[PDB]
Amino acid sequence: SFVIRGDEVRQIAPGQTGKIADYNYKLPDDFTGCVIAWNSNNLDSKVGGN
Amino acid sequence: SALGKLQDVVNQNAQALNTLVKQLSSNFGAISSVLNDILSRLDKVEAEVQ
Repeated sequence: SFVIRGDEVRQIAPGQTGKIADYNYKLPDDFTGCVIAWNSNNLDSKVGGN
Repeated sequence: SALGKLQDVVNQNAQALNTLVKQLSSNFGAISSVLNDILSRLDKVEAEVQ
């Protein structure tokens, strides 16, 4: 589990590339499993920036 | 004229090897017939399908 921005969720899949897949969290090509994601703006945003 | 029996055995084996080598120029529906070229144009999972 982790927090990312809404543009980045497509990098969390087998064989992908880009800043998150490159430098933060990499899935294998032989990945068996499920990727579950949801918007958390109601908790994880704040005025002036979280 | 009579040696055509032995020359035909030489010719048939040469045509069969030239055909086998010429078939490396074919795409078979892939983006390129060149294997390094595919690996440069596409990322891992898309290259694997080609």
